[PDB]
Amino acid sequence: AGAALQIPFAMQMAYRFNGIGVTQNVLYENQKLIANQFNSAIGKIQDSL
Amino acid sequence: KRVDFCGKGYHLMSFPQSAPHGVVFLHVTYVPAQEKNFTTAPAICHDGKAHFPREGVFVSNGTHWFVTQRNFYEPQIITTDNTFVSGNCDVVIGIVNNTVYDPLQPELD
Ligand SMILES: *[C@@H]1O[C@H](CO)[C@@H](O[C@@H]2O[C@H](CO)[C@@H](O)[C@H](O)[C@H]2NC(C)=O)[C@H](O)[C@H]1NC(C)=O
Ligand SMILES: *[C@@H]1O[C@H](CO)[C@@H](O[C@@H]2O[C@H](CO)[C@@H](O)[C@H](O)[C@H]2NC(C)=O)[C@H](O)[C@H]1NC(C)=O
Ligand SMILES: *[C@@H]1O[C@H](CO)[C@@H](O)[C@H](O)[C@H]1NC(C)=O
Repeated sequence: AGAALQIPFAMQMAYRFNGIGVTQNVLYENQKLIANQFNSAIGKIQDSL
Repeated sequence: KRVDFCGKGYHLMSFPQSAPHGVVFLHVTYVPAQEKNFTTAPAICHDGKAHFPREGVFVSNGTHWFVTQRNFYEPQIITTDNTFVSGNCDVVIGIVNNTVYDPLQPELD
């Protein structure tokens, strides 16, 4: 939209969860599981492709 | 609400005009500028209870803390009206100690 404004990734994901309805507390209480799941999925897509 | 559909930025309104064999849209858009840099924090725990903001973000100018909206800078003091509590500050990362004002005690005295 305009210029580039820095933002830490965790709070960006919190905003993204807040956008779809789930409150931002869930991400902050479940960060490690989300990171592990994302890493596993991005590894799986490698072999799938 | 779809990004960059009509206009470049945040869309406000549009005005149509005719042409020889077509249409011309005048889009009005809102663009931020004059930015500033601040230090943030995910949540603030007072008396062992972690508080998160309802709509906004924690900012700090170096000494104090405020809650401000994302798309503009108008600071407000941290109270129990614009923050909500869930759990305790043991597992969340980035927690910073501070104090949370409440109006009930000053008003009752
Ligand atoms: C950060 O912001 C706070 C609040 O705006 C500043 O504190 C104020 O400073 C002025 C400067 O003399 C005082 O007159 C006010 O009484 C202060 N208010 C409070 C609530 O502390 C603070 O100075 C700012 N920090 C810096 C480094 O400028
Ligand atoms: C916020 O306050 C708590 C409690 O006052 C701090 O927790 C203590 O931190 C000290 C410093 O390392 C430890 O020695 C203690 O064992 C901690 N627990 C207690 C019960 O005192 C915490 O460090 C503070 N956090 C910040 C960022 O200042
Ligand atoms: C805020 O400070 C950081 C730290 O150097 C700097 O990189 C950034 O450009 C500053 N913000 C602006 C708007 O210049």
